[PDB]
Amino acid sequence: LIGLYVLTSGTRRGICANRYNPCEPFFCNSYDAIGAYRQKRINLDSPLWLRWQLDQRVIASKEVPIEVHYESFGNYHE
Amino acid sequence: ISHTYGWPPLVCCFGSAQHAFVPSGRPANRLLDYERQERMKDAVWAPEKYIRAPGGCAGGVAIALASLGGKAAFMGKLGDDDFGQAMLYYLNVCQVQTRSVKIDSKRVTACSTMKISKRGRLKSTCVKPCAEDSLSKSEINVDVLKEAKMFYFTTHSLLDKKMMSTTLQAIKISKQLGNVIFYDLNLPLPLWQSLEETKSLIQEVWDLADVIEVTKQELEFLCGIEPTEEFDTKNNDSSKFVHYEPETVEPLWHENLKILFVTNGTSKIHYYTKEHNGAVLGMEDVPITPFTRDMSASGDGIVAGLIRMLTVQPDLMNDKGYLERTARYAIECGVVDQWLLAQTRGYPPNGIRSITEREYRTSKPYDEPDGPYVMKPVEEREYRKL
Amino acid sequence: LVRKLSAQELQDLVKGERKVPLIVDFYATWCGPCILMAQELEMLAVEYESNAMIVKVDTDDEYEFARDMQVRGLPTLFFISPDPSKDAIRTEGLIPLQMMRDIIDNDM
Amino acid sequence: MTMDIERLLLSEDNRFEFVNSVAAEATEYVEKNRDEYGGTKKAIFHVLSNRVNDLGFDRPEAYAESDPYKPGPGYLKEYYT
Amino acid sequence: TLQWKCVESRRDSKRLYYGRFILSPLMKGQADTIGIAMRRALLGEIEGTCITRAKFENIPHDYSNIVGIQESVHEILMNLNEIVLKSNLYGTRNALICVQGPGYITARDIILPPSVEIVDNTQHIATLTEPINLCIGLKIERNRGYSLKMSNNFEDRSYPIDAVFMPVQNANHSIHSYGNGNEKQEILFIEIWTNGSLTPKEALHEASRNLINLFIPFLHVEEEFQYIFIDQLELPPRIYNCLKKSNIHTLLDLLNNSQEDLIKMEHFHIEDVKKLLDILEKK
Amino acid sequence: TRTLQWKCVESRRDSKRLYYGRFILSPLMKGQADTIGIAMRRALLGEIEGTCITRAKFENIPHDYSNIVGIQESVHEILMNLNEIVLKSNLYGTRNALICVQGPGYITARDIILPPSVEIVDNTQHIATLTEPINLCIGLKIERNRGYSSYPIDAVFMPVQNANHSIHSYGNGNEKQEILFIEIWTNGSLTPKEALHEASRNLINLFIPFLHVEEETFYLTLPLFPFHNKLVNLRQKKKELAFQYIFIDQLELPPRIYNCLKKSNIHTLLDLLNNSQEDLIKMEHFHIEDVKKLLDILEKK
Repeated sequence: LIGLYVLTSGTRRGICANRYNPCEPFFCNSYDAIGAYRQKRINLDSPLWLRWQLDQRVIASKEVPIEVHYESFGNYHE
Repeated sequence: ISHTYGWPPLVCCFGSAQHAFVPSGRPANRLLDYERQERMKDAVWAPEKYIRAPGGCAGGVAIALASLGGKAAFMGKLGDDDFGQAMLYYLNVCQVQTRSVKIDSKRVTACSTMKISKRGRLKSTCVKPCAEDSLSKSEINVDVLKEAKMFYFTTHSLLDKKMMSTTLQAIKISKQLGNVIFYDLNLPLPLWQSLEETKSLIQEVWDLADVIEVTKQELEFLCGIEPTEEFDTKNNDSSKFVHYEPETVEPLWHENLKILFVTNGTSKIHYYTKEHNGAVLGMEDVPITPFTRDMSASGDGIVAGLIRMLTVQPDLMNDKGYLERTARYAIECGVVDQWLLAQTRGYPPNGIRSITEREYRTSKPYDEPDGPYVMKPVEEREYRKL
Repeated sequence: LVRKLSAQELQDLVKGERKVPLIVDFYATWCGPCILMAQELEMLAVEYESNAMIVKVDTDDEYEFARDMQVRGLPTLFFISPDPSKDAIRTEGLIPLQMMRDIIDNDM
Repeated sequence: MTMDIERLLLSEDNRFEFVNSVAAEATEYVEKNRDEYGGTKKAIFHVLSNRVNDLGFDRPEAYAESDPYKPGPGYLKEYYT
Repeated sequence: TLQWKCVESRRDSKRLYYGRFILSPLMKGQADTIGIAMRRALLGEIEGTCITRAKFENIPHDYSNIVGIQESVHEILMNLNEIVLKSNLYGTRNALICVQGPGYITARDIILPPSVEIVDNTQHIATLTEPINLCIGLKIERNRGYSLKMSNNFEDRSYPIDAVFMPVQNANHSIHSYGNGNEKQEILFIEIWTNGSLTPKEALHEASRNLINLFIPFLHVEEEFQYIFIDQLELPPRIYNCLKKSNIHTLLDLLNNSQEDLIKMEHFHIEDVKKLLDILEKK
Repeated sequence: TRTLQWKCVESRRDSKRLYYGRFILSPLMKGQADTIGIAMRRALLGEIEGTCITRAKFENIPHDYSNIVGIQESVHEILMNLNEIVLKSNLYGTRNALICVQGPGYITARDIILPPSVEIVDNTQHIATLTEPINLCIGLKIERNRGYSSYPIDAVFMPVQNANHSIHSYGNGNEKQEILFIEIWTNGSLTPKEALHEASRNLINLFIPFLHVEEETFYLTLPLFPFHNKLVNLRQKKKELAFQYIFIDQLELPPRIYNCLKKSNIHTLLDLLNNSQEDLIKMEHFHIEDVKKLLDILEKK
């Protein structure tokens, strides 16, 4: 149970992640991210972005976007 | 059909496919830790006199190159007898391309009919050459030469006058199809006398070569440098491994020569270009047995390493960094090939008898009842007083 | 037994006459395959006890005679017939025993 | 075989009658061919693999498999606990 | 005798090769050491070839999307990150994509430097709707897995691509032990997964050679007063008071300080050094 | 001269049976130091062989827990003293040695009569104390082995007592180079420098088997000869050679066809036969127009 807890305790957040108020790697698939971890390029709890090619099945707080960046050509980032 | 040509580029090795055949052997110095040798003398075999062979035949270089992940084709002729078919089988299993191998039903592999004179001093004057001396110009596989990006050959193919003309024809055709010409000297035993004969014999092929590899002993012989360093002395003094200045090898230079490689075994490899020159230190403390003592496996491994590097980056033939890397890669290939051959062949104890190195390093029990290391009866004891 | 000979001993042995084929094994001490060839030749010498004679010449000692015999490398065997009209056979490299038996019977 | 047993039990109304029927079929195998069972081929394993094959699926006979890398006779594979 | 063999091989796709290998017979404890070393060599010591930088020519206005291209700039970079290559190149070379207009841009459309080859020709790059010309310059490198940062050249609007150099996707080893009485014997299995830029058998060979090259260099050769204290010595007050200033009490500490060190401390003169040596010679 | 160098930076002799050495290797690429360090550590602690006394034979002793008149120590204490004696040898095999002494006095390791292949490391190592002019004859057996194991003596063959390594950054990230240090402690049967060289050689011999040809590559010292003997056997009882030993190189195929078959790893005649006609079309550049000309060559063969 301790091994799973340590494994899934994610990244440090907020004032525990940055000394100062701020006023990460992108991986194409999960195997590239795990391979970078094996080569000691990232740590077990270092945050990363994962390209997701399935449906949106991530358990998360039911919240609206923090920010929407809306380009005048029609693309928007939530 | 150049759209069907793959990577790495094909290399055509031209000449003879012999079995454990050595052209020559010269006294040599190798880098060695002599403190270790004294400590391990009772367990590590060493020759009384260190004599190194330049390498083997064109067939062995093809086999060594195929072992490095290269693409090698062997161009030659074998007889249709059982020995010729066994050698063809050995080349195919080693993944050497043998579509450039001509099988001769009329000639015999590894056998020549000589006419020995019984009048004055003994002479031989070959009459009917062996199968691997009878490749004709009509039998050259031009398709292989079209695909191949490098053409490799050695002096053994210049010894027979009929074989020499075929080698010259193959070289000239390969130059036309834009192949790099790699000339590996490997000077055969008769040529080591009468330097003037050697120069006349190799002069034409020498000027057509883009890359040349010689041993340090061969370079000294062609340059008229009499060996002045010591041999078989327990030190690694730098006079045994001297990097000759470029002007010392300038008389051998010609207009189209790109690189000259000078080998001192896996101990040291020197390189010379028009602009650059240098040397790379190696390692020659490999396991050696009486069956592998001439170090010909290293020479084939070294040349195969040079060929492999030069063919995959052919535009880097003058980059000094790539040349240093190429020389170090050749040293490693020679070391591994020598190391493997000791394991395969083993030690002396087709009736051929060999033992492993574990058996070679196993001592006798010293349990002789008369001997001083066992428990005698109470009669003959001589209890040593303390 | 395989006997070591000089160039003058071999000249006296070739110019003379014999009733069995003569095998001359050019060798050197520094050559690994020549040691393996020595093992094959002593097995052959036992098979053909008196039916043949096997001799060896050190090419380092006799480089003049090795060259005049057109030895181009090592190992090298000469199979010399006792019939003067028959021609000798030069083999190069480590050849299997059956080839030597074939040479001795079929053409020597 | 664990998944196969669960597969067979999905077609059974009562798991206790399934156990009895398998044992009854296994008893018949041993009487029919006594010497073939008790070693590498176990009768109960034969019954289960036969019943999976009767559904149209394919399984090796009695789930029997052997190590192909055994270094000759006398050698036992040793288990790392 | 110790021998190796391939017991399983498979090619699921052009970018998925699997191989299983056996090495036997090994003495106790040898298989673990070989398996550990080979696995580490397979995962980071084998050089792979990857696209490391992309540069969109024609001044595409530095936006997040390009007119005529269905995919955004970032998605093109992600697609380029996934293209499997093999090569023998030394240093770095440039490749180029130059596509006329509508259709599918794939790895087939990359113009490659001499030694570089493409493994899966059908790998997708971009969907082009309008008949626009797209011109992307690429940077191709060959690096080790455990390797490092290539020194930045950051201008001309070349987007970096964080490539993970791993031609070997995965590697594992297991050990079987056998015995007949007192005679033990272990067998080593090695499993290798590659992305098609290399066969599993070829990866096994390169890992062994790279390991051997790491250990050859070790075989290289080269061309050819405690119980005597300052107080018991009849020293002048100035000398003694200065010696305690540096926490020196025993004569071992006095002899553990160089003549240069003795001068550096405050209020010690050259004549003072001589007097100490004169007394030292007297005992 | 060499770019990558190694050197002993410290070599110390703590006692006759405790040697210390520290070595440096630099500059290394990132990750290479970790690979070398763990492999070297495992080889040093687990792959280096030693030699020591494996058993002792006593002349007039009931059991190993008795006492002898004239010896201060007991029989069991003697065996422990024999177990701690450090020997060196490069050769294998069960050797025998002898202790044949007359008291009174101090029996040490220098009183052992050793066979010519074996040497003592520490003369002063204590075996027994004799307080009476008695006769003591003890036979010994000696072996060179790995790991650990008349009266048997529990031999621990390993000569490396401990090892350590550290990895340090060489400097600015030109190529993030690293520096490796290796520390070795031995029992004097070999120096730390010799242990470092033996571990390197042992490691190479563990990795080089993968560079031999795969098992069952050649038909079964000189791998060419068995296939030749097969041909001699085939010549008698005229039988001809099987298609698995015939390679496509010996068929007169056009070069475009040959390159396609080799690209698909079809090497022998039997490999080509097992391929159907649909599979060959699946290969690029090999089409239906090429089947008939290839079939005709095989038809003619």
